Amino acid sequence: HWGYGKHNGPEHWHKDFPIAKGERQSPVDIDTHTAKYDPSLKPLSVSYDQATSLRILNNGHAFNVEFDDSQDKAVLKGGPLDGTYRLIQFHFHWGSLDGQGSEHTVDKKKYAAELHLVHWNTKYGDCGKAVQQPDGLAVLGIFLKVGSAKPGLQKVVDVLDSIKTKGKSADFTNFDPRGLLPESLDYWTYPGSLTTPPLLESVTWIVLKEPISVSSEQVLKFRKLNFNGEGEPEELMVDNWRPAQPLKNRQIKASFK
Ligand SMILES: N=Nc1ccc(S(N)(=O)=O)cc1
Ligand SMILES: [Zn+2]
Repeated sequence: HWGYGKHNGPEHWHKDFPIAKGERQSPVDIDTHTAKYDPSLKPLSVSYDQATSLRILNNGHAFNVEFDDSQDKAVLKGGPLDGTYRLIQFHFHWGSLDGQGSEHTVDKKKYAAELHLVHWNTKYGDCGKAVQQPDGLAVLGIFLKVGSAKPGLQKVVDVLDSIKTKGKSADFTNFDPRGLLPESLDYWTYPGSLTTPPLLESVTWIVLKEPISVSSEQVLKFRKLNFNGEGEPEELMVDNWRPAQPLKNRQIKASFK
């Protein structure tokens, strides 16, 4: 099945998922000179005060921190969004080296990693129904660069030894995702897709301009995870990013002048 290797990676995905060559695929390169400030964008509201984390899971492609989304507890509103989007999970994409790992790029610059906070539109009742709609999901993307440690990330980093291999999970309650945000909420936005199979074209992307800084030691611990299951030959979980896809008939809008 699909992955990030030579034999099952992004260049192969179109065979099982023909939408891979579609009209609104993600990620994309953000050309900062071509992105236009949009005054019609309303203020972006990240309301994570009552977020209730449950569990962390190695799914063989990345690790997901999962949230209780049975009520409006952690939500994203405003900006390009109509209505309320509920946080369901976050995960990261990262590289084998500090010079690659992000999915989105900014004037062709690749960051060391990218955080995706995944939200679904509550008008569709559940995330499974939402992902079948053009305005079903909103993903908040945050770049990671290597520098100073991110204190709010360390609790994630410390649990990774317990979920080394595919299918392993651990309790992960009382994690505050507000500790992963940068100071500024300036962003770019465009209509796109999931960046992994099934590549469904159901995502409003909101990509923050300001990266967060994480330490070399923090990212090195991401790179000790395994794509493989327990007892199987070790394949380090690195370079789990899809490269930039054609922008086609899309405009990237900026929230800032
Ligand atoms: N669980 N399905 C998915 C959710 C988010 C993404 S991404 N990478 O586009 O944020 C991919 C798949
Ligand atoms: Zn992602």
